[PDB]
Amino acid sequence: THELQAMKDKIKENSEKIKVNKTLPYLVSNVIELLDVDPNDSQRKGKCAVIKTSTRQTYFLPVIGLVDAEKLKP
Amino acid sequence: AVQKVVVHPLVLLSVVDHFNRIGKVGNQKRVVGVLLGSWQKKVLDVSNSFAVPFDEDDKDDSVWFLDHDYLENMYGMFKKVNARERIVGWYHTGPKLHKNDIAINELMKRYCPNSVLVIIDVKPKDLGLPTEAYISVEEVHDDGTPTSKTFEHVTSEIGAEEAEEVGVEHLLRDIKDTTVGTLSQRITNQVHGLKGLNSKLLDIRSYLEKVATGKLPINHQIIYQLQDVFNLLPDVSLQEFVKAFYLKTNDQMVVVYLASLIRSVVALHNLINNKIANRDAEKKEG
Amino acid sequence: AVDTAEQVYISSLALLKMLKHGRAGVPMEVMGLMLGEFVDDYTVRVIDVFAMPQSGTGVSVEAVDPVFQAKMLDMLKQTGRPEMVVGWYHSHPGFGCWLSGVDINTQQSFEALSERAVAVVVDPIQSVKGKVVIDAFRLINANMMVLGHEPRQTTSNLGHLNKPSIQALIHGLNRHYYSITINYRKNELEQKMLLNLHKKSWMEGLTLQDYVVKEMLELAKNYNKAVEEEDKMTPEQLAIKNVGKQDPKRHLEEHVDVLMTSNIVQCLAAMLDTVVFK
Amino acid sequence: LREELQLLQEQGSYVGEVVRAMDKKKVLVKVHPEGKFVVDVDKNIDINDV
Amino acid sequence: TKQYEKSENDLKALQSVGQIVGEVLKQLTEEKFIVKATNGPRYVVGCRRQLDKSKLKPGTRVALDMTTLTIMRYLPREVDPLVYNMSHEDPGNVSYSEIGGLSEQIRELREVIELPLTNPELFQRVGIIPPKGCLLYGPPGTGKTLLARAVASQLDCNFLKVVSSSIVDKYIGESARLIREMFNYARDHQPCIIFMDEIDAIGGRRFSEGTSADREIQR
Amino acid sequence: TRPANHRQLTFEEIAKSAKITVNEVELLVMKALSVGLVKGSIDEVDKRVHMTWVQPRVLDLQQIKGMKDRLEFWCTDVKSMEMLVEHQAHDILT
Amino acid sequence: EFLHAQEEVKRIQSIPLVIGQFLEAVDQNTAIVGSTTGSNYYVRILSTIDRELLKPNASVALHKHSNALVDVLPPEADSSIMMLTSDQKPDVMYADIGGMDIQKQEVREAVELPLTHFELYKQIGIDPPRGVLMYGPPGCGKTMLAKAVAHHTTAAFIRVVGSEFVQKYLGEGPRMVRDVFRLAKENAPAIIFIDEIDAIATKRFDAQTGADREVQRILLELLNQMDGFDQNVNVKVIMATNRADTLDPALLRPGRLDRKIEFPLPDRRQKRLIFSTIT
Ligand SMILES: Nc1ncnc2c1ncn2[C@@H]1O[C@H](COP(=O)(O)OP(=O)(O)OP(=O)(O)O)[C@@H](O)[C@H]1O
Ligand SMILES: Nc1ncnc2c1ncn2[C@@H]1O[C@H](COP(=O)(O)OP(=O)(O)OP(=O)(O)O)[C@@H](O)[C@H]1O
Ligand SMILES: [Zn+2]
Repeated sequence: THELQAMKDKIKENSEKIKVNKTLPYLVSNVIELLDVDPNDSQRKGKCAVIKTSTRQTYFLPVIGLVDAEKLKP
Repeated sequence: AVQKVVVHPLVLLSVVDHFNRIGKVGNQKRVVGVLLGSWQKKVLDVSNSFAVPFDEDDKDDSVWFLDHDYLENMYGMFKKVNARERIVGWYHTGPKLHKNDIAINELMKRYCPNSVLVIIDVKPKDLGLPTEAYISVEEVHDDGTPTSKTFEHVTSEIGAEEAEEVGVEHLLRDIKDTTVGTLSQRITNQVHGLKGLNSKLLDIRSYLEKVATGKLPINHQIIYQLQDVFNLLPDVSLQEFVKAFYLKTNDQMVVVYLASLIRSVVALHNLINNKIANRDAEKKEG
Repeated sequence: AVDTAEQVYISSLALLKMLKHGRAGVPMEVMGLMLGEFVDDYTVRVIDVFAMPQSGTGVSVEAVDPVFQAKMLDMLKQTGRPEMVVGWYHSHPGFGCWLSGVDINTQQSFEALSERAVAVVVDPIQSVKGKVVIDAFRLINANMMVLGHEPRQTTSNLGHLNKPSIQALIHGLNRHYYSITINYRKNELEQKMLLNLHKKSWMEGLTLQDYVVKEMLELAKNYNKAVEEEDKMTPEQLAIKNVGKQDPKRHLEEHVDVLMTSNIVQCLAAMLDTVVFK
Repeated sequence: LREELQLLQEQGSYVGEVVRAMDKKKVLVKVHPEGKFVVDVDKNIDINDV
Repeated sequence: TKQYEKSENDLKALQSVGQIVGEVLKQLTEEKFIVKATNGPRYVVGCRRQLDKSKLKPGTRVALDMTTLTIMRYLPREVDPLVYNMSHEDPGNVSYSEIGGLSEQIRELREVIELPLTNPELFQRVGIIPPKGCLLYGPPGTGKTLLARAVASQLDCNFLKVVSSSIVDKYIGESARLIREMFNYARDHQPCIIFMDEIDAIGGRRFSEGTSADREIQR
Repeated sequence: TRPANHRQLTFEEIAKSAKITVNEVELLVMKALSVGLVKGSIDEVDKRVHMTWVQPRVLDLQQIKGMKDRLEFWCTDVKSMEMLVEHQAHDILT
Repeated sequence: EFLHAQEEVKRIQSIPLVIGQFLEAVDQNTAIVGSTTGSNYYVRILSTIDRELLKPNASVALHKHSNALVDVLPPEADSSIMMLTSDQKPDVMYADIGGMDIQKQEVREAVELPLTHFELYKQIGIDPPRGVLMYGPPGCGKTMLAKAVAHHTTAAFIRVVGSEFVQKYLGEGPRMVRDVFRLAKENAPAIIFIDEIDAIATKRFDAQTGADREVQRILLELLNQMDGFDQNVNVKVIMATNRADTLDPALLRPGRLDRKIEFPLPDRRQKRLIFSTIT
């Protein structure tokens, strides 16, 4: 029952590894939320949202990570 | 599950360079390490790995130990640099397998659902594409034995990758590539009879040995079954080609015709143009 | 004081993680560490190379974790050979693999740790099979500008490495740096099987496996006939006549020698009837 | 061609447009999508053809 | 408890760089494909072994690798503004027929707009085609917008609202493909309805030839 | 049992071994086509039943001795003339 | 070793590559090629084929870093968008004018004979023009006789709006209209239809309209490309516009467009005909 405090230390220690990834939120990216599954060709399932960049280039990245899809519309 | 494996020369060397590690200090057994597999599909691939200190006693033939402090934290190392790379099993240089090898795989099944072992060879000798691969399953047996755990052979094939042929394929430098279309196919033919009919004689002598001794293997039945699939044509005396006789030369029909037609005009290109350019320079100079 | 040109002995096992760990960081640049032994001033050996975590935010001197090496050296003790660290390396796939602005900042830090700390770069792109590519360099001290600035004795191992001179910006870094010679101490035991494992796997898998009949020759005859008239109009084009057209022009190749080998493919493949059978 | 390609390997090689010529031997270069450039000598062909 | 470490392992997947989208054109051979990124450069590159036959396509948007520029997986599209056009709502039915006038005009777009979805067979059997457009002007009274607006969401939850502010765009306005994009996602809704309001601004007349702003209006 | 081929078989031979009448040979050999022991189509002009592939079953001590006779015979015949391919054609390769 | 050196040059550069536009052949062993981004690149040509596939203007593949000249298109992969789509049928039957035979005789000589005929031209010596200019709407006319020609004869129809090639960069523009007109001379018979080019005919020097003036020089570029069809093979250029007042004088000048087809005002004649077709 006390194992909750044991894992609470490693998630805060790994949240510090997120801190160096949170400095800094270097650029703006227009978000578009998408849900699709790709049959292969074993099975790979996941939610992936197409992302933009204001540089006029467009990229493709999995759903964030950190803040989930609960927020927001694209 | 695991059908075939892809072994890179880079990860196979990781077993070979460790043969210099513990080869100088000795003493017994062989080189053994844990295998890092890359699984994108049913076909298995291996990129890197890590060699672990390992020993197997003789007396005491059933004694084996991996170092699992080496296995745990070093996994978090390769995992941090490469997220896709994970342990699919273990390996060793053999050359053959003692009965104790049953316990090495069952212990590490906590790491991977099925751990594939790769028997490698540090000194290339015979008979062909080297090393080996096994998969751990349970077929029990027909005779009624208690559940039998026996490693089934997995076909191993070498494969390449981008950027890895830089230093690897450079150091040889002595190979002639290839040449496809002339020598490449014919050297195989001389070997296809050699390597084809030598295993023919090695097995047919062991199959005769069956009646004598070493029975079981009965086998059964796989031996004669696919041998009879080889029997679609025997081919025995004489060749039973009465239907394939006129068809024999009929396949050589156009191959000889074109070879007769091409060499005629290729000559007209070679002979004429050579005579033209030759006398233009030769006689107009003097 | 006395400085002699260094010779780098690389092991075939150390060559693996140079291109392999570099391939994992492609396209982005990685940061590694070289592992070896210092024999003397004029020669040096790298007996091992290991992978270090790639930086997705860009390479920095703090990308190397000191507890990563301290846990690694302890695992090297239980491993066959626990050899001391020597120097560092980094991949540069996106360009011609030259020392960047971060590479010089991590130089004075690593050359303070270890004496030499040879700077080694590698790129996948320049070739695939038959070129060494890679790169190497060693910092010559800028404080030495008061003293003689032209090492080393035993020159042309540098001088020949100074060929091709590899464009401008690369040798533009020859200010404050000098490259180092890379030769291969013989692994040929492993290198002999490196050729055997490669070619046997490439020879029909058993040499047996691999060993559109008239139609492939009906498709070939279009290359063996319909190509002839476009080839044999050129000698009538060589006839001017005569002579107002610019000469010489040689149309003899390459179709003639291709159709030659085209029969060499078809004749010995048809010999499979006489070879395989009986 | 391999050695010459290494000279053309890094950025390739471009094509400029000279708007004016100077006696100092520096020639102004202009690329259509890019901005105007200029460079020191640079002397290959006879200058009268420039 | 362990779900946090699962999100930590998801951050390891976040370390992967995003690839670059592109539009294919055609194919020279099976080993040579011509792709064109949204930025406008074209690349003839090779392809990897994990793709399928559905990648080829007649010029369908694909994503290109960051090194070999090979196509991994094709994303259909992406649109930021679409959701703001999804939220338009109007009542009636009754509230449309409650406007009090004109009586026959309520009887107009009723069977013109709403009817094709519920009973498409009535038009195709007799052979009469429904109108593909309409124009409502004013203001002799009110009801220019409301007459078409209430029947707009009365067809179904389907509607797409267009404001004249999105056509002008900016200097060298790229909304030419956004007018195509907005109508592309208008076809995502079936059966589609298209609005245009206050066209006396973006409807610029070529009678007296003015600045090129009148030309891009025609474009 | 036989090395064959000797692949196509005459109905009278089936009418001897299997001792079946001529009108019933159809149902006989064609049912084996569905069972999977032989895929060979039947030639109904001369009423001769042609065979394809084969179904192996078990083995006997005389089958191994019968094997070494007609199996290694393929090994000794091919390798003998394979040396002729190696002998004469090694000069044009070098 | 020299045969091994043949594998060397064929190994370079392997993959990847980038498309580029060839400009002209300046001298041996090297030539200049415009990049897809628009910047012209001067590149050493590959030592294999220096001549036949070079061509004055073509799209040639280049390496990423080195931009090396290796191989051009067949030609061609053509370009984006699409063609045809007018073959769905039915549209309009030509039998309406079949009673006159005075009108069809001039049409019969101006349609199917200019499509494919050879020995009849050089004999009489008259060079048939490619020019077709359609003005006069209202009424509509036009596309009726377009899909009606599809009933008459079968050919590839290039259908693009005058604004279809307007993009964010000015480097892709000259290539698209070049790829449109280069398939017209490549494939026969070919018909290209552009609707209302009077838009880009607007003349404005301003830099923000510089691209807008860049596409009118593109219109003058493809204008330079339409004399490349001369002579005689091959193209059919049909032009339609609602207002020709904004068009330039040199666009309607003969020698390029030699035939102005004025669609008459509906007046009284088109009244009864147009009530019958709708009913
Ligand atoms: N017959 C009606 N019944 C109820 N409400 C009405 C009626 N006519 C107008 N309204 C109210 O007036 C507002 C504007 O309606 P509407 O769009 O018809 O006029 P408008 O188009 O804004 O005026 P204009 O035509 O001058 O632009 C709406 O919000 C609506 O609630
Ligand atoms: N018999 C006919 N007579 C005249 N016009 C017709 C006839 N049949 C169909 N049409 C019209 O022709 C139109 C197609 O013409 P097109 O696509 O060339 O545009 P357009 O009419 O030239 O446009 P605009 O009139 O604005 O220039 C259709 O919308 C159709 O309504
Ligand atoms: Zn760096």
